Amino acid sequence: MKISDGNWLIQPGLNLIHPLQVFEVEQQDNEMVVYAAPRDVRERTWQLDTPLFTLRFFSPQEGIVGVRIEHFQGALNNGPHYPLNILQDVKVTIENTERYAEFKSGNLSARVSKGEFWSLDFLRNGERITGSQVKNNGYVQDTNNQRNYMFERLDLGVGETVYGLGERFTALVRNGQTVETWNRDGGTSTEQAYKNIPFYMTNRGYGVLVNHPQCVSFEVGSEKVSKVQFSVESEYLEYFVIDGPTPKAVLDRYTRFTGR
Amino acid sequence: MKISDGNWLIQPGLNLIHPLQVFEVEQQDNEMVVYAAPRDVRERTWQLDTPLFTLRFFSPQEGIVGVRIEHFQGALNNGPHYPLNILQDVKVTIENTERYAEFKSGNLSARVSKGEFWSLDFLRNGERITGSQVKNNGYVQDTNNQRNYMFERLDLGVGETVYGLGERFTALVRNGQTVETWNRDGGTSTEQAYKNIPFYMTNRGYGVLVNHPQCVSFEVGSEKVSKVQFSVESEYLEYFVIDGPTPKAVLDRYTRFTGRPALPPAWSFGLWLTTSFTTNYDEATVNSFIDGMAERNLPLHVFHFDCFWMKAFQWCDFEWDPLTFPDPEGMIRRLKAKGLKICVWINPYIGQKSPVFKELQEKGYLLKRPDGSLWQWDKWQPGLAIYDFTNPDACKWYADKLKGLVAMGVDCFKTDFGERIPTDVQWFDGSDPQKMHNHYAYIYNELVWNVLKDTVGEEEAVLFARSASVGAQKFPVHWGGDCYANYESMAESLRGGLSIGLSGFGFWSHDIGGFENTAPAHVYKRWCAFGLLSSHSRLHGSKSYRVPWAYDDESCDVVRFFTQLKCRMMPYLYREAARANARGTPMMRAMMMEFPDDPACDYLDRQYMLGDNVMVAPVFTEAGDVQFYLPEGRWTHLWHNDELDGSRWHKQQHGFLSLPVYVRDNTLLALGNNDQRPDYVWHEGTAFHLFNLQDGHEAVCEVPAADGSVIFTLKAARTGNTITVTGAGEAKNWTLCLRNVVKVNGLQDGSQAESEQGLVVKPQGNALTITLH
Amino acid sequence: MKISDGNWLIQPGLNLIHPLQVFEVEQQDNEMVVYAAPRDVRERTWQLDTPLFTLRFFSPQEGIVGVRIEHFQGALNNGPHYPLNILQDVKVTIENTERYAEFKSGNLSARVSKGEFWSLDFLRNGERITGSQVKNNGYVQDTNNQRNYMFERLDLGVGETVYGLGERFTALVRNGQTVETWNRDGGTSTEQAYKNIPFYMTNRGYGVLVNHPQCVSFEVGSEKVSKVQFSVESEYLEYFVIDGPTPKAVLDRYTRFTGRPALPPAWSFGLWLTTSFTTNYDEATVNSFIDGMAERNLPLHVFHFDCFWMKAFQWCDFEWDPLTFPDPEGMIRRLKAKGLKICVWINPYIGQKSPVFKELQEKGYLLKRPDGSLWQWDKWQPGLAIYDFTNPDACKWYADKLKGLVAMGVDCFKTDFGERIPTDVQWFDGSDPQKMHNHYAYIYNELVWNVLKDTVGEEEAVLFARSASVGAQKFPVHWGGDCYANYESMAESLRGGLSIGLSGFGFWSHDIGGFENTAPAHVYKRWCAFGLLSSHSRLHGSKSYRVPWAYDDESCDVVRFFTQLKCRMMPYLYREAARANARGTPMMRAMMMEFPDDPACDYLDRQYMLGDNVMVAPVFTEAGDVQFYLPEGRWTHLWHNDELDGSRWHKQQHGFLSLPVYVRDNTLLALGNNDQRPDYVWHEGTAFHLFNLQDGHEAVCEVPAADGSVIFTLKAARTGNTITVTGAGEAKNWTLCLRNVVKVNGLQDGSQAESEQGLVVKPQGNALTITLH
Repeated sequence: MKISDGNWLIQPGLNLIHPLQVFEVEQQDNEMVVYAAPRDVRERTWQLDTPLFTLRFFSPQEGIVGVRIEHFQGALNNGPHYPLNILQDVKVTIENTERYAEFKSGNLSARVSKGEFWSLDFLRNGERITGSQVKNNGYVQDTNNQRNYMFERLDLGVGETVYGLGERFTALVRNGQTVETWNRDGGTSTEQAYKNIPFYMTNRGYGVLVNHPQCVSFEVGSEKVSKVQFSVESEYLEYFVIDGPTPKAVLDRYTRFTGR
Repeated sequence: MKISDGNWLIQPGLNLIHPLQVFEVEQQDNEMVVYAAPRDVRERTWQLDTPLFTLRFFSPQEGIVGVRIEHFQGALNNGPHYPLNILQDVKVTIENTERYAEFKSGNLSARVSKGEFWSLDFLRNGERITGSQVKNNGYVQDTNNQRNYMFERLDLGVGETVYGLGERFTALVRNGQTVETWNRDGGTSTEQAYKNIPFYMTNRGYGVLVNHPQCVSFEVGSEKVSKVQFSVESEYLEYFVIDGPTPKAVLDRYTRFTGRPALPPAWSFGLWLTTSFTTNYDEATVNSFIDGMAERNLPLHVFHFDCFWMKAFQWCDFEWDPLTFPDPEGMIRRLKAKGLKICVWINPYIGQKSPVFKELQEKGYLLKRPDGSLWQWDKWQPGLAIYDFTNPDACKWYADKLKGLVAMGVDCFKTDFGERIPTDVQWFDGSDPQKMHNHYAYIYNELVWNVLKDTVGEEEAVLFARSASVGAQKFPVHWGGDCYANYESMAESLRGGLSIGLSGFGFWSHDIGGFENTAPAHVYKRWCAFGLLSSHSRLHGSKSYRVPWAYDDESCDVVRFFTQLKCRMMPYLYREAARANARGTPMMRAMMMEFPDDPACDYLDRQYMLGDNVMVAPVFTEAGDVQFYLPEGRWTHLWHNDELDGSRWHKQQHGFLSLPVYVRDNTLLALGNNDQRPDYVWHEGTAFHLFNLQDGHEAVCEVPAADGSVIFTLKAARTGNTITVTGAGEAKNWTLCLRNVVKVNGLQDGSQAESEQGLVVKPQGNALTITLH
Repeated sequence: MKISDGNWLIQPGLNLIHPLQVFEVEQQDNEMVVYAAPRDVRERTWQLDTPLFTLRFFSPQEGIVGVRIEHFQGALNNGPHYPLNILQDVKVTIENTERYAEFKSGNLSARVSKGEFWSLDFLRNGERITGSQVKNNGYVQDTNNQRNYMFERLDLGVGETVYGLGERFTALVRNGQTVETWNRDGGTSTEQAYKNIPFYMTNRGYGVLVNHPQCVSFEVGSEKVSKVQFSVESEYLEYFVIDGPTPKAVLDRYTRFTGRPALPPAWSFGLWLTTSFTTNYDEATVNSFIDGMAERNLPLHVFHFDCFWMKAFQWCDFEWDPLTFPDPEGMIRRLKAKGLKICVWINPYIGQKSPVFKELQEKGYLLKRPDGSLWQWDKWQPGLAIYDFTNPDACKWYADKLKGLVAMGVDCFKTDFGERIPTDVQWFDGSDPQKMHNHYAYIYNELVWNVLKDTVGEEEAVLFARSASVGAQKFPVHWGGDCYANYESMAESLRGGLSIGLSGFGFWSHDIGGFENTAPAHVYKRWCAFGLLSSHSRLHGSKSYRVPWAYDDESCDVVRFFTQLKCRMMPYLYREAARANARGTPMMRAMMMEFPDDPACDYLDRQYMLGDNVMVAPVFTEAGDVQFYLPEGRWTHLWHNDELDGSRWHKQQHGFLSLPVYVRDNTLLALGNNDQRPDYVWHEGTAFHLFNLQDGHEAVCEVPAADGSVIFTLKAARTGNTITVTGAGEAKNWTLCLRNVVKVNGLQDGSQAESEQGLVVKPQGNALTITLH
């Protein structure tokens, strides 16, 4: 789903807001909540007449970090939900310092930078395997059709190739392709797939599950060439980063999480 | 809403039908029904394939005539409706003649002409005060948007000016304007209004209330230059014409009809001071201000905690910010011990970030859309939702938070917001969303009022309310909202205040020195004078503090002078306050309401009567030039004691410790002996002041008890050169000052002493006769 | 047009950009150009990918500053344009400094603040009289309709009221009202106007013309309460600030700039009588009226033939109905031999039934649609088409027809209609249809006026014109259109006439007795007094005759009395009319224009000044009750000779031969000795009248010749109890009444006789001195 129009502009009729500044961090047992403003809210005068994102970091399994980014909590949100194996007591570490809010499960953490330069990073023993740069996630208000979406873009590094997203018949490596995760009867000869799964993995040894059984619209280095973009029509976005650090070890965690 | 297109044409796609011929009249016990055809139907061949209007005339109160004109009765007509006081038993006359069908209540009748020349006339003792000419009412079928409307246009005579319609900030006199009665959060500088009332009145001594809580579209000489047109999206139209025949008499009936302003506690009349809004504040800022006032001998009676008593983005979840205010109860106790009353900011919305939001969503206490999801937007707070006050459990929950704060020492509430209520929703009780928009402000304020009534008691209940709707005058103190720190906005605030009093509200405050922006000292000084000469006086700001020393030293002298003054005028002021409760006569009165026969007062909007006897003209310039008109009589400055002849305009210049504050002649005025506080024994130590008693006149002065009743009545009657002073009731240790009278021939039953304002007389044995030189 | 949604929000679908920071200031000879960014562009990184406004300040006349704010310059910007008088060599000053860019003409300057805090201020010798605050001007992109606009809001101070905007019939003072300048045929009873002019002035002594002939949407304190907002569908906005500092000086520059009222011939100041509209008339009816006037000794000067001088449904074809008017030339000679001038109705449309329509269609002289077919509808005439006055041959054809009527004895034309000009059309000259709509009224009246100028001569040219646009004031007599026969409509007409004089027009008439409906005698009688104390006086109606005997016997006396009076006032009146031509000072002046320093005059709209010296207050009630305000001075009733102290309101009762007509003090007024006609030798038999000459004052009276130049000046100067009287120029057999002065001490160079009005002096020897007792 096209959101930007090149580097400089945005698709006509789209109003974007982004999480840009940590306003508050709150540890809720073994989950970390980050409240994040779409503008500078350091002064009281700006602490009103603004949207606000609520981000929740949690861990359903060792070495999987779940990220929920949320706009309005008042929407309906009915099932079904994916058949996920979720533990309530995975051992995690939460570090809330002046500079960072870091949530860690096994060797994998999510870290949000406080202050002027927002950053969301996923680290494997303190080395960055991917992340979301400022303004690369948030809420899309589509003024043409009155629809609203949440979206993320996770970085791709040099030489990083993307695989999966179900049983597809286009080129094996996904970089360059758009994919809609929506089951169709289209044979084996087109971009359509009978068997869609909103999970991908890379040759950098992590994987990601976008936690949304509706259509998820993936722009796999097809909109921003060095990022995997996903968007979904929803008041919240939830996705899981799944550590490896090999493809086999990602699949091990992914099938522990979703079914053997 | 535009209906005609000039004199000759109709707006494209509008089809109109009007009542044009009386077909039948029927008296139904104490009501009159006129069936009216939109065409000639004398012949049976035309007594079919035509619409018919049904007009019903009735009286809910003496001298109020109700007019209900209906097209289809089959519409849903859901509530809420206005909290009207309707009597079943009002005595009326109905005459159904050959020529006319006539419905009369008190001095006021509605007459419809039968036969070829239809006419709907409103008569006072058989004289036409207004009315609807043929084709000036009826049904509009709007073929462009598939909506249907009922409308009326009531005539305006030569020199007839229109007032009211709520707290509005445009030109005082409404002739020329379009007004939509629809509450909005639009500031004080636009045509929008937080406080809409579909009631207007004219200088001809009648009012009219258009009995529709949804949006009424008034074209006040703005479509048809000599009629007030009103239209409403509805299958019926209902309105009340309310007889006077003075503005005060109109208001008396209107507030009998829709609700009397409650008498606020004497203490509310003192000086209020606020934290200000997005400024910084904790216990020590607060104490720093209370002490800063006391150090400077600046009386202070009420302190207000604004929005940041709660955690940001969690507004109106009622939880004290624990890092700013670690011990709320203790803090209130300390602040109250130095004699202060405490107010805290509240509103009827809540932001998603509050832990309490999820509680409220689970319980179904928040306003939902038709599909069952929450109504939410990002204005004011993120994921903001609205308390559904149609849900009885929701009301109890919110009322319980309030009882919670009261129990802890909170005396009163600023009921902010309440205007941007959405219509694309489903209320708990299934009300019509179009009527709920405005009625919400009433339900909200009523609930808060009732908490105070049930805890601190009725006599102690007071609010500081931003929005209002018909009936809300019962839950007093309304303030003029988010004004700016300059003279034009000071002026517009005043038009707002004059207007709200013309729409049924007895008490009115505004933000001294302006809410938004920081006033130059000179503006702050002028506004203080105005502020402390209004029913309620509050120092409050958006981005900066309103302590006088934030401006300059002289500012403290201004605050002290006029705070002292106001405390001293309390025996007069509180008696004028009982009148608002009794008669709906506002304390701050437009010149035309106090002097309705004087053609020079029609347009005055930069000056006012503060109660019956004192004219105040705030100074809206730095240099202090001010022009003001004085009605007939010889007026006396309240403290300068200089005199002016009236029936003319005057021009003066005043420093910051001064402004025109003139007393009418034939006036007897009670000042008090406490200049520190507004709530005291007014009937003890009282100093009376007699101003220019004319041969054959009586000046009467009623000093009130704490509950507003008259405890003591002093009268001074002049007959020749003899003035007989008679007291009645309870008063101790009082004096009487003959203003501008240096020497006297004789005195009976009192001693005299000289002062630079005039002779001071102390009574001893009652008769007190003073024979002038 | 609504831009903001209250103080905080903007209308949905609107995107706005404002000049917020000066980027560069460039002086271009006598013009100052400011480039202004819609955001901070102090840094190169922000000097791209942004809109930029270009503001150009220039001066077409001394004390007029032009302000042109542009967005894109590549729009077509086709004419027509207003007929502005633009000088190239006005002495200006341009100062470009660190803090300010300032452009000055005469006493008026525009000043832009550089740096962080944008401001546009209009200064009069360095004091702010108005201006534009940041974000109160710019570009509106309406994404709902894809229309684009330019806007401005100019500040209003405390107590500043707004007037003008054309002949409008709503409240006189504009505050609170929306006005769109778009000519319409709407009658006199609505917000619509036949004569729109996007020029307003205020009681602060400046005016503003918004230089756009297409619709200008004004919100006069109706969106922002302390601002006049004007917006226009354009890529640039241009407006002129016009210095005073008094209303009359504003109007002097305004009319120098857009056109001086021409000086009508003296005869047009007489009484006009009409055929009426849809009554019957042939030659016999016309003569019966005219002889009926003569028999009752009612002078009559002009006779008007309305629409049915032509055949029904052929209107605008200039052919005399041969069955109603078999010998037009011969009829007209007879009328002229009875002392009459002749006017006939015309308009700029033609119905399809006329044998002439086909000739005009074949020649291409009618307004066409873009496909080439004729624009037609059935309003007014069946298959009506419009003469396309951008086609030079069509102008000639219509001008030749009019020359034909003049050659037949017609003296002037009633230029009716001209307002409903459609925009879905292609003009012959390729004009912007949005600009032609209003400008058509100007081109139309110009063509007719030029015909008169080229036949009867400029000095003889007069019209009776219904519509108007900027500059059409050069083509006098404008009449107020289709009013109703009731007091409310009489009052609304007066508001229109006061407004038109406030908008640059010097002369103004209205239908005595109302147009539509038949006035009860009382109404007709009051209106007769009003019409004959207006610059131009015409008896005209829709469905009934307007001859006085048709109302009652007394109506004949009223017409007689007031016609005689007006003819006797001509020496005074014609001089005041010269003042309209020379300075654009209208004859009928709002109280506020004549007494700009009097705060009691701001809203006065039921009375007026007729010339410099006489206040007239029409009576608007059957019983004859009237209230009016008199400014400072001792005033004397023109014929009752009773005196009143000024600077206050008065209440009186007048019978039908009377109304308040009051002459200010220190006045020397000339009355003529012919009460049968307006056009006579004013300077012979002149009866001068001196009213309350105060010690230290001089009174001056200038008697005009027929061409408006002064032929004689008389002065009376009082030093102690000595009044010296000196006359200069040409005058014979004149006299001097010392009003309300029964007895003098002494008289040098004169004889003295008695009168009811006071001592009457006849001079001889000249030096003429009088000593008071």
